[PDB]
Amino acid sequence: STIEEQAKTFLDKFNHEAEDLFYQSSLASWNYNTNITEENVQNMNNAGDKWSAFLKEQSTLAQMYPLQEIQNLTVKLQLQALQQNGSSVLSEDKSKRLNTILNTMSTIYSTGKVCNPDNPQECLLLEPGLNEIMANSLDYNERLWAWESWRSEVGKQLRPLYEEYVVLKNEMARANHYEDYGDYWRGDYEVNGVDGYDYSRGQLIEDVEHTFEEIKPLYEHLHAYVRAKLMNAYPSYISPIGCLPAHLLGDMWGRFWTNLYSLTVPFGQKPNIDVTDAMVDQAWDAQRIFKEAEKFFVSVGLPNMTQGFWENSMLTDPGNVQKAVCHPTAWDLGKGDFRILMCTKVTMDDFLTAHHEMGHIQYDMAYAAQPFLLRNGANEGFHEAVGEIMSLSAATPKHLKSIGLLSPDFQEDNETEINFLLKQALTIVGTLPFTYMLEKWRWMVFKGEIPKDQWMKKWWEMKREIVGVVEPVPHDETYCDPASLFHVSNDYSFIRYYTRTLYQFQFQEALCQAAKHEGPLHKCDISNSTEAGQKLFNMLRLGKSEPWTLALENVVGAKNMNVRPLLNYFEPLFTWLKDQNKNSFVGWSTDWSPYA
Amino acid sequence: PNITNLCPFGEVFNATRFASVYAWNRKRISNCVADYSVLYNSASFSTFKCYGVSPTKLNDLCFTNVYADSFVIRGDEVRQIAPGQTGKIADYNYKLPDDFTGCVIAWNSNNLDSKVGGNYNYRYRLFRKSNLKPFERDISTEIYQAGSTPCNGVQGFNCYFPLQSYGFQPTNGVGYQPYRVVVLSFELLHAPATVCGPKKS
Ligand SMILES: *[C@@H]1O[C@H](CO)[C@@H](O)[C@H](O)[C@H]1NC(C)=O
Ligand SMILES: *[C@@H]1O[C@H](CO)[C@@H](O)[C@H](O)[C@H]1NC(C)=O
Ligand SMILES: *[C@@H]1O[C@H](CO)[C@@H](O)[C@H](O)[C@H]1NC(C)=O
Ligand SMILES: *[C@@H]1O[C@H](CO)[C@@H](O)[C@H](O)[C@H]1NC(C)=O
Ligand SMILES: *[C@@H]1O[C@H](CO)[C@@H](O)[C@H](O)[C@H]1NC(C)=O
Ligand SMILES: *[C@@H]1O[C@H](CO)[C@@H](O)[C@H](O)[C@H]1NC(C)=O
Ligand SMILES: *[C@@H]1O[C@H](CO)[C@@H](O)[C@H](O)[C@H]1NC(C)=O
Repeated sequence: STIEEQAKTFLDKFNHEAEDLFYQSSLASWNYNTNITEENVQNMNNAGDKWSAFLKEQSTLAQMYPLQEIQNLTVKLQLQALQQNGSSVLSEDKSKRLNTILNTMSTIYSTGKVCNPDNPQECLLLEPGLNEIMANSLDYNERLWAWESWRSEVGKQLRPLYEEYVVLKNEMARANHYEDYGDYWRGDYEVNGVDGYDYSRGQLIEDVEHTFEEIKPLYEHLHAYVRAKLMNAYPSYISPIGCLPAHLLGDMWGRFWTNLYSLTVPFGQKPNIDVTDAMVDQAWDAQRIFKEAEKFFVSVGLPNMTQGFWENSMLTDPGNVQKAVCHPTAWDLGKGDFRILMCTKVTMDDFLTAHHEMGHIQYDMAYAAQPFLLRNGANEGFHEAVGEIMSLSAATPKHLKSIGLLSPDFQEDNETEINFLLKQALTIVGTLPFTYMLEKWRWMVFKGEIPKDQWMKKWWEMKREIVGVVEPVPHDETYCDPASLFHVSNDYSFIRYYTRTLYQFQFQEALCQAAKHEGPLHKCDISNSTEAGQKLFNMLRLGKSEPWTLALENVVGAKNMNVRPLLNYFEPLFTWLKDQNKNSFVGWSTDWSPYA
Repeated sequence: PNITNLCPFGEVFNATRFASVYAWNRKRISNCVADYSVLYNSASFSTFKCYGVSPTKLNDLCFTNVYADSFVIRGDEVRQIAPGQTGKIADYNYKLPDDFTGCVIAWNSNNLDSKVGGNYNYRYRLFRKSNLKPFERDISTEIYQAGSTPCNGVQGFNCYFPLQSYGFQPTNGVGYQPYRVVVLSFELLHAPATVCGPKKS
């Protein structure tokens, strides 16, 4: 009869014939990942092509129902998701050119091998050949050689490709009623039509700047401490008044500072909380790691894993004969099939990863009752944040003592908490200026604020102004320094990590307040708390049915992303860093004072 | 009295093939002795929910006829085979009356009704103009008209096929795995009741 009833019947027809096709595609992808064989690759490609063609035909059928005559929020949300053109609005020649550009950038990044001139008999790939050198070397010129050579080869190859990529993506976005590709990426957080819970695409940049202005004092103190330690490690290169050299941050791009924990440790003589030897002594299998994670999730009140999870998941490396992707991944295959693909070792990192991926599985299981096209996170941040909170809770000394992995007479003094908080800062706080600067630079490139001849002069200017990292030697416009990173070269959004980081500690404060923890936030464990699990599950069950603002209201009681829980998490570290930086100078100068 | 001629419950529960929920099989059971304790004491059934009568006194009471309705549905749709429920199965496939006396027996059939490629032999009615009456069977395959346009026989835009296949894989979740449902309907009519329970000695 009415347009709304027509859309509801069409959506029923879609969800029914799309859940099975998605299950076939996902099952083929699983069979490829657990068994890398050419026929499995062909089956995966065929299933993916069928899925994409079916989505194209359903989108083409879906556009015929106008949005303004539908009042039900869920029906409108599913129709909005289905009616997106994507790259389909663009011409076939330009679409094929864009796909070719994406594929060739993927091949250049994945198969890029660079080694020293005059010694070309063997060369090192990015993973793990260059990663180990960046993470473990203590030599200035070796790191400088690796960094400059990789940005020389990769940037000089990728610069014309990126110049074509920005124009094509802007063309697609303006054809799709967006201002630029940056607006297209920011449209994930767009909420329209809900009274009071509305969120605009333009509000995201303002909120990110507003949060980052409060991030900046903690990052300045952390940067000053890291600068002093790196000055100790490398005597003459680093200046007391200037920025950090780019190739000394412990990673290839500066994404994480977690590889500097050995150099920048506050109290090296004091022990760490490594529990690897304890699990090795007690013969903990990977099955026991996942069972302990399951015990943690049943302790907080969430449902336990399905029979299909235990039967169908691959929690151990299969062998030499059978090839598999080693990356830990939680798979929501469809029709109630939830699996974890992880090559689990007996390490703390794998145990925390198991908690993180089982958190992803719990999030996927919670919204299984929702319609098919609304089975996602409310935004890109929540899905990763719900795993990171489990990683946070499991890594606490109280949880380790509770599960028996740590001695009950282990002394938790302030020095161990300080060094643990510094490691969490190097991983978590250090990625925030890099993430914000990269996304702001990409948004300004898409918006046209930066002309093509001034991309790098602005970029280093942004990096000095925001990240406090200086280039070792000047780079001209023949370089394409941003595109050496995996996410930007392969067309991925990067603001998800910033939003994930803020949502992580907002959720952590909400659950810890729910769990009646009375101490510091970093010492909080959410086990044994049914009410915290209920508060989490209220948001978890919604999926993409409700706006992310309403979901955040459901958990923390706020309608917007907030920065105060993160600063409250690192308050002991903030006071300690402020005390330790009395002799040194907090803050940096954007001039070329260390080296250029 | 020495008793023989037990009711043929083997040809309903232990059938090699079950019917689809749109075309659910109805078998009228008459002129025999119905031993219901064999069904109740089995551990193979996940749901044995009896509405309007209790399983303990079934082996004593006597009924004119027993109607065994047999079909296959999903795991999450077993809840809808009850009086007063709402869903695709209740509205469009199999509708139970509110004043229903009988038992709904359901068990998991992932072993038999699921194959590695996918078992698509079981179909369900997804759209109908109106809800079904109690104990009605609709096996019509006429194109559903969701929009003003005359469908005219062709499956195009706003016109959908009402019978949609089901996908059964052995690796599916428990809420998507096939469940064989047998609904026994007990009625007493003015004719002499012939389906009586066995008299114990
Ligand atoms: C992996 O693929 C090989 C080759 O097709 C096959 O023989 C083997 O049984 C497969 N193993 C698994 C676990 O799927
Ligand atoms: C929206 O549609 C759903 C069906 O998916 C229905 O259950 C819900 O009640 C509807 N909401 C409103 C406000 O009409
Ligand atoms: C998708 O593209 C078609 C064809 O250009 C157009 O008619 C339709 O309005 C577009 N829809 C959206 C949501 O951009
Ligand atoms: C999960 O929990 C339920 C109820 O607590 C229990 O019946 C079931 O056996 C558990 N799963 C496993 C694999 O033990
Ligand atoms: C830890 O506590 C002791 C006891 O008061 C104090 O002397 C010491 O300075 C503290 N260390 C830090 C890093 O706060
Ligand atoms: C959580 O509950 C279990 C079972 O009662 C108990 O053994 C465990 O110690 C509890 N956790 C804490 C931190 O007390
Ligand atoms: C049906 O199959 C089961 C499986 O062993 C068997 O025990 C039972 O006797 C059979 N017949 C009936 C009426 O349940």
